[PDB]
Amino acid sequence: IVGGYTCAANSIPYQVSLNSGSHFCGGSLINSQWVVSAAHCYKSRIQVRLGEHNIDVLEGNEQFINAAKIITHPNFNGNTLDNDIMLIKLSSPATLNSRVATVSLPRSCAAAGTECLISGWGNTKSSGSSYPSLLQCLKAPVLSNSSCKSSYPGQITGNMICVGFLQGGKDSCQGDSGGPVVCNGQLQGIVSWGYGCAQKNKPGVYTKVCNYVNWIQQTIAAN
Ligand SMILES: [Ca+2]
Repeated sequence: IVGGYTCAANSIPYQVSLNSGSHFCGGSLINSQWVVSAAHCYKSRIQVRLGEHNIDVLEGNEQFINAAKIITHPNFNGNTLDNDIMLIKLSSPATLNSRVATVSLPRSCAAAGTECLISGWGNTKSSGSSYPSLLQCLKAPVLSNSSCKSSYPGQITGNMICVGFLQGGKDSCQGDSGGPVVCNGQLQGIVSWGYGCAQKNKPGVYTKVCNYVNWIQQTIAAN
């Protein structure tokens, strides 16, 4: 997260870290057994870490559960990043409590101008770098379709929204991928792609979760 602030500890209880040796991508818990993330984060073996705040220290609230099943969207496209969404089934259920909680899926798509919260342990710098120990947060608005498509001519599909600031300085980055964009209590975006991070006139682009609720539900019911 560039240009954010350190979240209060355990204040984002649906945030997960995906770990294969190290943190590599975020995710969101959407029920006891299932995490959602980005398909471009795919790896064959993934440990899910719930209840985290500081990813380098054991604090005593964490639950570390291995993935049992990893399912990428069948129409994911590696070139355009369309359908950048993946589901992970945990090998046992997360135990839900004050530090570990589900986020709701969208009841509808969100209006332009809606304020959202973006979170993650990704890079915090542009002209340098530095991956943080502590979870970072960022409030940013959903941008209109026009401001998004003018930024990225020909490359925004109907499954993608822009969230962010056209003046730069504030954005998600490498290592935030797969993590949540939550707006009015509802998961509306997954961190997906961008040109760089926090550049003027190149806001982050996010998978548009309100197009995928049928796919998520059908996949959970079948697996
Ligand atoms: Ca920890």
